[PDB]
Amino acid sequence: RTLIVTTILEEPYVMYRKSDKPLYGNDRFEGYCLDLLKELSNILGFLYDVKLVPDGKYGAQNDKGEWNGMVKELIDHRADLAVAPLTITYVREKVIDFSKPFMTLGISILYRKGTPIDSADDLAKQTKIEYGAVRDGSTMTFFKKSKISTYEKMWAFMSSRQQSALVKNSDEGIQRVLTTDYALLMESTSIEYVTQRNCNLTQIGGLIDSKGYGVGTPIGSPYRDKITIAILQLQEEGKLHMMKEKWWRGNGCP
Amino acid sequence: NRTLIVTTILEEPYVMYRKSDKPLYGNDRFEGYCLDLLKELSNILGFLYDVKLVPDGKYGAQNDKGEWNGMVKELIDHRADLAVAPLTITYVREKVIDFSKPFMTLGISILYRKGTPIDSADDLAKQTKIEYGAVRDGSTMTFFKKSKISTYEKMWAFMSSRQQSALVKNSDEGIQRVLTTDYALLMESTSIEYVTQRNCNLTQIGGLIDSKGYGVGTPIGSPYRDKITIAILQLQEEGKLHMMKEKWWRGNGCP
Ligand SMILES: O=C(O)C1=NO[C@H]2CN[C@H](C(=O)O)[C@@H]12
Ligand SMILES: O=C(O)C1=NO[C@H]2CN[C@H](C(=O)O)[C@@H]12
Ligand SMILES: [Cl-]
Ligand SMILES: [Cl-]
Repeated sequence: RTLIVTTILEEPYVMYRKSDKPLYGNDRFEGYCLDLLKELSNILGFLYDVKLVPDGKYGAQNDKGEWNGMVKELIDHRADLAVAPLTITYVREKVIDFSKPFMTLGISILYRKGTPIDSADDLAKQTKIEYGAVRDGSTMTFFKKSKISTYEKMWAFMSSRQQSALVKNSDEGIQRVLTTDYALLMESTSIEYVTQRNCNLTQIGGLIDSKGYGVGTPIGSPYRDKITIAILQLQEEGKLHMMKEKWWRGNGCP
Repeated sequence: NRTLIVTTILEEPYVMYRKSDKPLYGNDRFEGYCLDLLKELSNILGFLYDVKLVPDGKYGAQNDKGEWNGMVKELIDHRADLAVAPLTITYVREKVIDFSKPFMTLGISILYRKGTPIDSADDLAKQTKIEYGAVRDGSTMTFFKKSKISTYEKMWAFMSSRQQSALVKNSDEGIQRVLTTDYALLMESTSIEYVTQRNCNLTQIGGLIDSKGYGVGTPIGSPYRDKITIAILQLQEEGKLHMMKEKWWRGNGCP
């Protein structure tokens, strides 16, 4: 009756609490996803045990078709729920059962302020400004699988040179934008979090696609629909809005 | 191979009667965003469909006894397999039918005339000279009726006062009311985009006061819900949904 909740460390969704003493259990973590899990447990009346995904990954396929990360943790029934910024994608939805999105978003561009670049097209036209994304993320997979002309050109550019334009994680990409002439294709929510923490950065263009974060469950989970209903209840009460406002308030950049 | 029954409703630009020099029959009678959507979804899933207009012409709401009407009831009673329409995903509805994931995200916002000091819903709750309201018994109204936020509670009181004189029957009547008088219509953002592209004196005020989506409705336990979700995600990543919305929403330009 105690659910196992797989998750992953990512600001401001799930983070280690800064503590002067050792912490244990769910008390180790804080962030948007912990508040969310608290509200969901309050609505549905279940106990949860938060476990970090061992390989520290969200979930992707290799050439052989095998999965990793939280997705694999759900497929193998080693976790009941996955409460994380887990992007709802076509390939993932076929192997796990997502709840309806608790947060909508889209891919956009993270770049430094004061440049003539205003769209993804302006990036696809030139090569002086390097651009890319995190390796093996849904953002990257969009460009890898996209058949749109512009995004095909951008994908070609990212792949050339042994994938030198891709970064391993979000932090590395942000530092590459702040140090060099680089633009990071990133999900809009993370961009909102960053541009309010470091005022040298801004979002370029709008959203190139629309998607959402959903709570992951294994196929056939009786909790998928109940969690969908709980998320809708929390959205109509305005509680999700309060949680995002709580965790996205930072330095306040002009 | 059975032909699925698709309940729907007449609403611009989702489902509309074609203009024709001759009588039309079957699915050939209708056109709009939702028909294109059905065409692509069948193209992916390979099912035949038969479009039926919901008899009572309503989306779906509860009465005093808790009984449903509209497309929602049509799905509950299994007189239809799918409901392809701008059917807002709500808490109360999700408990009686199985929604697919949203094929279009949106939120409640304000439709008003341009060049006014009003910039938010708060500016409306502060005053009473500018009357404001919503469509009767729609999800937008129910938001304010059930909301526990101070501002939206005040707004709901305003809408309800005077035997609900601030509420409109349908979207068209409300739009005409904004175009003729000093009235602001609380409306879903997608429809507002549809209006502001065709009436250049009008605009959206503020942002979205909440977040929701339109989903394809199916009865609880429907084996088609998950496959339709997957098809919708496939269509979003290919940019098909974006192209369809662009097709039916851009109506020339406002200079
Ligand atoms: O791809 C991106 O932009 C991502 N950044 O962090 C993760 C949040 N959701 C995405 C996923 O599930 O793959 C990952
Ligand atoms: O509430 C609104 O703004 C609405 N306008 O038309 C309908 C579209 N979805 C809502 C519903 O499902 O009730 C209705
Ligand atoms: Cl769903
Ligand atoms: Cl409702």
